[PDB]
Amino acid sequence: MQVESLQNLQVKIRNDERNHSLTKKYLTDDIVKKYQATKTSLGGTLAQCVNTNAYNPGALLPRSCDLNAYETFRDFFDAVIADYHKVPDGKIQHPKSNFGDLKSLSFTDLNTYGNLVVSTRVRLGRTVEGFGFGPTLTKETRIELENKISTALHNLSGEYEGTYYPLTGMSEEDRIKLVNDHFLFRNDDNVLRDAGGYIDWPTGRGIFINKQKNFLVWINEEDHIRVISMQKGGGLTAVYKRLADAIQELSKSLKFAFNDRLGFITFCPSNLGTTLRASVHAKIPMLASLPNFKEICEKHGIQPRGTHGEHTESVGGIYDLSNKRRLGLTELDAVTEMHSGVRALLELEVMLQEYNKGAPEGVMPVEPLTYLAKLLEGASIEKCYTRKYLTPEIIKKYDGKRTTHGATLAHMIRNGAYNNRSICPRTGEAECYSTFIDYLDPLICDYHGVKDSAFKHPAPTFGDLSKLPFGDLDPTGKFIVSTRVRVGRSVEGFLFPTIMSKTDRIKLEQVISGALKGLTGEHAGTYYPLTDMKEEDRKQLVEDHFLFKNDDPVLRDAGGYRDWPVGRGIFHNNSKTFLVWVCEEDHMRIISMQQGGNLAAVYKRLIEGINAIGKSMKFAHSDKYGYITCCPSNLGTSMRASVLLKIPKLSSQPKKLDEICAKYMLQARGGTYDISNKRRLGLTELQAAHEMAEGVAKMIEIEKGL
Repeated sequence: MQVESLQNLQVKIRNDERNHSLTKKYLTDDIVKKYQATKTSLGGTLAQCVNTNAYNPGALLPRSCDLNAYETFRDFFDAVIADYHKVPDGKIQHPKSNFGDLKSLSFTDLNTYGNLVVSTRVRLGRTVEGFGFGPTLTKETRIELENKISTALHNLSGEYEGTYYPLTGMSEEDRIKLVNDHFLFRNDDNVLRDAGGYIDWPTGRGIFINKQKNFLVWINEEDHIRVISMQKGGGLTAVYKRLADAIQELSKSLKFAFNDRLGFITFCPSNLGTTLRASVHAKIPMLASLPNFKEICEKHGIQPRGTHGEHTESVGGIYDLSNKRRLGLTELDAVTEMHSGVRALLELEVMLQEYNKGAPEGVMPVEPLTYLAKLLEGASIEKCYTRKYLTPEIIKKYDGKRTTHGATLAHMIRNGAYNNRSICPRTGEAECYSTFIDYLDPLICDYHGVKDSAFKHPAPTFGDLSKLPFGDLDPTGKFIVSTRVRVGRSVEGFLFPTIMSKTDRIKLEQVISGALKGLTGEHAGTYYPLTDMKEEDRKQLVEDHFLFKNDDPVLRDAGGYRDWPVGRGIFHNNSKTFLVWVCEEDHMRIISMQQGGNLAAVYKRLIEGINAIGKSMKFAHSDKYGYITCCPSNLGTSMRASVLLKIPKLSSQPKKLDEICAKYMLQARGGTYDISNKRRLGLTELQAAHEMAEGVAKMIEIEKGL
């Protein structure tokens, strides 16, 4: 196989910004310099191995010119292998082949769990010693290899009796039939093509099927031998044993390449070790819809792949689920991983269907409260409010309960259940605060340092906007880089961004954007919806650090990124001193900011903005808690006033700062610090802004008495 120089391929792979392969990652100048004249014992080059990555940027891995490539080009392949197979300290190793004691081995039938499994499949691959791969085979040695393997297959035991079908000399009639029954491979994969997999097509190639059509072998498709056991249903035990018995019989007729580092050698590094892919096609629509579906699978040792194109238009939710591991475990460990993981995932799908039967459509489905409570046990009972107030009395009382519009207690602890360092819940709608009050009320009291009071949360008290108790905290020049004040707001009559439906989002965005588009004067600006953004706008918003992304796992697992990015948007006035985030965590985050330290103008602009938005919609507000938000941490005023502060001076005193902070109830984060009021609930908006203003103005006069 003639390819370009290794050096040319490297340049091609690197200059290709669509390419994010491991080949790209590890094919360094040093690797090229080292291996550019090197041949394997079969004549292969590293260029032949990485060729396909030059022309197919979506491909993650190299291939190999022959089985000796892994040893000959070891600095390249060990790095690629350790990386892809997640090998702890690059200590690549693999145990002896062991399918287990087949006579006493038993797995439960996977359809026990909801009858969701359409079919079950286990696949192996082997390299036969003494032969190259696509780039180093000749026409004749590939045929000799084919002859060697079909001869082995023909001699197989009774259950395996069947017919060998060479590709060469096959009628176009059987070709069509055999691919229909999904028995035939074709020369239609361009990654395989550019890795030399179709040279001398179709010679040296064929398939073997047994009489029962539950045993399939492919010769020289990619590997020398690919062996597949398969049937309808979830009978993994029979599928697995039929595969294991065949390969152990074949291993007496064929010498397969194995070493104690990589296990069984294959053409693609992804199939090293056991080479074993044990899988089901299962119907798991609800599980698949979960925000962290991929993570849930990986946590159970399972790799999911969708089956789009394999069904009719209205049939969805069918996934291929397989063991994620190939290398560094036995075949028994691998099929066990698949079985245990798939069993669990299928049990979760049944629990999901059961727990969300009759829930509103488009509303985030959720795992049973008791399931999530177990996950929540990882969280600290000392720090994590979510877990602290989730007593057995609370579980007993609220399990099975929904708000009028479909929110559950399960919903609101989900973010902490999957992110055990998250300390607060995320509610589903304003009614949560009355419906789950026995949970939420003590949590709120704790977090905000308050108690149950007989009296109404005071009305919004913004103050007199023309006669404020603060002005410019830094007239001089620079201690304050910038000042910012924001509130969160919920709109009455809508579910929160956590669990709300896509249709709700659209309708909410219509209400809000309409109001934003009509803002006049200092507040006049442009609404940028995330679904229909013009390219130029996207980049400017990032450079401005205005854009929000679907990248926080806590908000993700709360449901906050469902149906992305429908209904989400950014508004800012022309000056970029007034900003609104639409439907990120709360329905709105309303923000006023500017360079310098004029808090009064920032706060004034904010309040006027809130009011002008409020003309077109009602804000969710509570007698108990003031303004209602998704997270209980931002109740009350839901207001955060902050400054970007230069205090290199007293930052070098790291504990009269914290004492200036505790004393004036401020929070600090980093001689440049983001300083803000800590309180949200139990005080007026005017006071919140004024607490930050005094705490900061005092830092500042301390900051020259150095």
